[PDB]
Amino acid sequence: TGKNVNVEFDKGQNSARYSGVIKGYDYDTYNFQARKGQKVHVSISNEGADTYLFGPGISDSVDLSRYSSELDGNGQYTLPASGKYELKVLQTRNEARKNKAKKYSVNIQIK
Ligand SMILES: [Cl-]
Repeated sequence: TGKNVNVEFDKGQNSARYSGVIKGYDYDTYNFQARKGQKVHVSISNEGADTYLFGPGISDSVDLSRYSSELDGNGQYTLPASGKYELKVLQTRNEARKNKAKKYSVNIQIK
C-alpha cells in the first residue's frame, strides 16, 4: 500500500530515474516487467533508504543496495525468472523510528 509507479522506459534507454518522499515506515513501490537473465542495478541517493526487490524466483527479497552481498562485481543482480517485479524503497528501521520525511532519488537500470 502506498505509491506505485509502473516503470516505463522510453526510446533507446535501459534506465529511468525517479524521486520520492517517504515518511517513517511508509514505502514506495516501483513495478517492472523483465525477462529471466536480464540484469538489474538500482542506485539511491539517500543512505537512510533501503532498496529491496521482490518477484518470481525470489523466495523473500533481494537487497539491491550498493554493499549487498547479493550483487555481483558490477553492482548488478540477475533476474531469475520472467515476469513482474517490485522494487520497494523504504527507510531503514533505525531511521523509520524517527518518523521523519526523507527525500530520495532512485535510478533503475535493467539490461
Ligand atoms: Cl542515484
